[PDB]
Amino acid sequence: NYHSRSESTVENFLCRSACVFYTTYRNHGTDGDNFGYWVINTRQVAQLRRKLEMFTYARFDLELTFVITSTQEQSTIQGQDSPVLTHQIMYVPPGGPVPTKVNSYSWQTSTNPSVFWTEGSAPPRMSIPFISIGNAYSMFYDGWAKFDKQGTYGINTLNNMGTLYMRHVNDGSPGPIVSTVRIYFKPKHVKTWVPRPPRLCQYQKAGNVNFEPTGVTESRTDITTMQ
Amino acid sequence: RVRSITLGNSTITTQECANVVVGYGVWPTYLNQPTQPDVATCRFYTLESVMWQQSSPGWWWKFPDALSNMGLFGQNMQYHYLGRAGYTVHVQCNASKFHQGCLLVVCVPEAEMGCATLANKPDQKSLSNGETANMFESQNSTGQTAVQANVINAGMGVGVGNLTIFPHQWINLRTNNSATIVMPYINSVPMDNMFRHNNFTLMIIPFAPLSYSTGATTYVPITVTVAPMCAEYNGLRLA
Amino acid sequence: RVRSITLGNSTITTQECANVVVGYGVWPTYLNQPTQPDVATCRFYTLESVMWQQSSPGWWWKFPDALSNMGLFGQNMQYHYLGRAGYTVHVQCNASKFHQGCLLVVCVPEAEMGCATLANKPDQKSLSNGETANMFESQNSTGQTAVQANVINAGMGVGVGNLTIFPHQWINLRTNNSATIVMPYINSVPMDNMFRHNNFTLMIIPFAPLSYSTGATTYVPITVTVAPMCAEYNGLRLA
Amino acid sequence: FCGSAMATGKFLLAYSPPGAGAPTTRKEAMLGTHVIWDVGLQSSCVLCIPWISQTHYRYVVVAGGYITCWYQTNIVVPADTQSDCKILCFVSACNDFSVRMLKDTPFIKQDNFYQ
Repeated sequence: NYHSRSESTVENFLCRSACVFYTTYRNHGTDGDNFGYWVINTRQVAQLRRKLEMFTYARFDLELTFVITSTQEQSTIQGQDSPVLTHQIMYVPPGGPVPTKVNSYSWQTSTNPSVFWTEGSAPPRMSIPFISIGNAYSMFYDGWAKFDKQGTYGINTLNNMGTLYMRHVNDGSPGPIVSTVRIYFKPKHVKTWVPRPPRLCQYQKAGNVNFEPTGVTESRTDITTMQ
Repeated sequence: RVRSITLGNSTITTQECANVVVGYGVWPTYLNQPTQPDVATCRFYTLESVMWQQSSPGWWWKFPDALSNMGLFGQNMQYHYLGRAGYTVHVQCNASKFHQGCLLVVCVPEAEMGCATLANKPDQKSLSNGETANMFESQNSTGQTAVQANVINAGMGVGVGNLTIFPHQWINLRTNNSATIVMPYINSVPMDNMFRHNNFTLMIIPFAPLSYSTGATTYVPITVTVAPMCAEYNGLRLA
Repeated sequence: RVRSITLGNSTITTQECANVVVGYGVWPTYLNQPTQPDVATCRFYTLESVMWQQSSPGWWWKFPDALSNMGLFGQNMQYHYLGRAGYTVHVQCNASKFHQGCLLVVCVPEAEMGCATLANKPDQKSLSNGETANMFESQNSTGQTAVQANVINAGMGVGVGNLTIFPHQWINLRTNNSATIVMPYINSVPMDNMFRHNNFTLMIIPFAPLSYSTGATTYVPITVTVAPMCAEYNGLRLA
Repeated sequence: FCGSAMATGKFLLAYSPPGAGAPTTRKEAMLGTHVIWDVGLQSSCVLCIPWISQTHYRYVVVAGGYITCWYQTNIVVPADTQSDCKILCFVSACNDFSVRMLKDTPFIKQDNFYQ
């Protein structure tokens, strides 16, 4: 017989849709900083980072779902009557042009994937393939990007998965509107190699493995005690 | 009985009843510019022995850096741009029947180690001294660019007791005295710059402290002998 | 037509109608401690060209000393105690149809050269400068430890016109421009210390002086390219 | 090895080919031809020195090579002993050994007849 190990599998263990980032962007602003952005990383949410770092090399597709909700703000503008709000979620592949302004040329997205979503419909969804000149993402890198520089330890350009950019296509009304994107992340077709011990010490930095040393477990009163 | 093994102009001695741990069940092979092999590098490089004492924490070696100055294969790391090799690590331990202690001999692929200072990166010297072993400490390490080499976290922010997930061997002096681990080439790319990437490190952590009867030798020599296997490199052809 | 020859990572250009003089009718082979071969040394080592002028006497190279600093095979001369190799010497000559001159390209086995001072021995520098050619003189040489490098006696106390007894080639610019000589290993012992014994020397002696039309290039480059063949060495095994 | 049965330890029996020069450190010995002679595993080590010369025969009189032994590990014993261990060396010829030109040995000498 034997009990089923179906949901213990790496696919079921890791292919779980979780929120990894949320940002708010305005509809009007002083500068062009009316856009949200997120460099796609797996080392910013502790639960997902621990689950992925239980293995050494992984290879998966990124399924991203965006939950965009808009809120009208304060007051002092009357007769708002805003039409429906359209959002653009532009994905910038590795090595692609990166916007610095809400109306940058990169938003014209000649080759950057972009999804335009009107509010009230189902949340937008896009899937990023395995994008790496290497053969697998490496959660751990015991080496230097440049051996000359000490600060390049553990950094390799093979784990860069691109950047997501979010903005308002139309303002709708002359009054303030702030939208939250709430990106939901879900690996698909996951293959993992070289399993590793779970991270014991709490994480400190996203780009580091540094740790304050911690006890192996919780203490008890006596070696023969039971409670 | 006694098994004699000869690679190149090097000969070592091994017991017939010696258990060999083969990596992840994978025997090193070639990737079958055309890659160029070097069988002359397939030698036994016996590192300087480390003295195991009653109060000795573990050691580690990072082997691309460890064999970086070991004659051949060191000249090849310096010479070729791309390189690939599997390794046979054989850890011996010379002790009498009046000596105690247990050792965890584990080879850790991609042992990215943290720093004593959180907002800092360990420097090249702290991570790997080359053929000289780097020692753990029983307490927290202090240093601007030093590795956090506390034994309990194995320098990696994990539990040292959980290190058995990696290809390991237990050296119980009352049972064993040697550890043979055959590590294949493990990487996310077919071949990598060897001078700037330690593919795995060897950790020899005494889980049970060394002990001995009165009059017996205080220290126990631990000898690490490494034999590169199926080493192949970039290749320089066409112009 | 044009024949392209590639050994290792070196490629040279040769005419299809190029005559090859094979030593004494013997093609280099191995001697079929076990001798160790090195096929990586089988490369084209192109020496620096020598400018052939209207008033230029000959040159010579002693090839164990000539290739002593040519990367590989030079490291092998420095490394191995005993060594053996045959050589393919290819002497090119770049000239137009308005240039004149004839060259004797001869490889002389055991060219023990005399000294300018009778009660003296030539020093190492005078006998062979390595990859740099040593030049003959049209008159007697003066020096306490200098080679008697007068052209007529070829440095050996013989007639320079009789040098054709050795494996030679004639480069008549109106007929030829290249000389290929395949010299086997010639010695009285199966294998010898290469760092202290020049098995043969290459002499390039212009028997007819270079001449050229007005406006033509005054000098004619002479290029020597050497390919060691069937090189094998001592071997380090057993202990 | 003429030490105790409970004694354990390792040695580097390194051989240097002629012209190389004797090694000065443990690392140089290990990087050449060597064996790890483990005392605990075996109390004897037979090392066959090869024939490396440019001629078929060489002169008996005055290169040849070097044998050097190195402390890979210290000798480990039940920690109660006082005196030190010893190593005995043996030399022999192999089946391919030959001698050519008979002469007078340089060892025995007489001024005249003994009687």
